[PDB]
Amino acid sequence: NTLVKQLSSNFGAISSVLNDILSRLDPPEAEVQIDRLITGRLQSLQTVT
Amino acid sequence: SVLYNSASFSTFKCYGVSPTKLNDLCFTNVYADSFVIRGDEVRQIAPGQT
Repeated sequence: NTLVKQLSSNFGAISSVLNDILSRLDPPEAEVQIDRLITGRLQSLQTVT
Repeated sequence: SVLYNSASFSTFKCYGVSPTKLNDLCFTNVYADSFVIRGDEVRQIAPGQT
């Protein structure tokens, strides 16, 4: 349940919905936001141990 | 280096590479482009920005 609930955090971006960021701003800036979410979710997955 | 002093260019923005280091590496299939544009949009012709 904690792993599922982790899917609703910004991790340091302007929002936590991929479609929102994609449709709200151009790629050459949204790349960093997607990077932040991806790093956060990789940490959430690696915390398997 | 000869393209640095003979003609004082208004703008010189070397993207994806250091301007001074262009002497010591061998590239592939250099392409040159040329046209005429207004003075304001010279900043506009840049990667990424619309």
